[PDB]
Amino acid sequence: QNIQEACLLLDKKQKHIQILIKGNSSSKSQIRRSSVEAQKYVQDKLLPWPQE
Amino acid sequence: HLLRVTNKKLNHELQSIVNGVQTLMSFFSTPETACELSSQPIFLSQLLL
Amino acid sequence: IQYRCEQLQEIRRASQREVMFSAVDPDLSSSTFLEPEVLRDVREVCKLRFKFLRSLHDDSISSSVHPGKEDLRSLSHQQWMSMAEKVWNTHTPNHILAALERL
Repeated sequence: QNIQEACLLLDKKQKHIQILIKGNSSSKSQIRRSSVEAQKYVQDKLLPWPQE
Repeated sequence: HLLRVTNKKLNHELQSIVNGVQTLMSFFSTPETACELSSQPIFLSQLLL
Repeated sequence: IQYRCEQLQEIRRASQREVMFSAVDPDLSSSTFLEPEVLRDVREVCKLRFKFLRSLHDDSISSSVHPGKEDLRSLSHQQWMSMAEKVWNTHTPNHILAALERL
């Protein structure tokens, strides 16, 4: 039973490792998107004010 | 004569605002050309992660 | 407007300050080299978040959904946010990124 439980325990640790790996890959893409969004805001909304 | 002084003061303040805003905007302009060593990115959006 | 320019100029000046990170020579046990404040602050803030994430991870594996552990989680997130914000206000973004590279 212990082996089965611990086999299941290992399965849980592996299923979690899979989720974390997927989660960290998504965060990397989100950071890249946030950097572009901030740059786009400065170019489209702030830089045009000095001329006005 | 008083209105001429006041007019100079008002022109100065208007120019100060123009200079102030130009200075302020210089902080937001990304130095395209790698070369210029000097302008250290102030913002993390400009940070080269 | 002048007040704002002064604030951004102060941040630029702070960003030009080279933060020296000590070379990880493995062997060399002891030398007590002092850890830069930015690296300390960033490490602490990252540790605090790590503990928080680890706690969520442990709870997911031990099926014992103890129903009382949510209020403590929030407080811990807020604490992290506040601390994180403080870090972003106290140090320059280039220094914070450098600290993250080193970590």
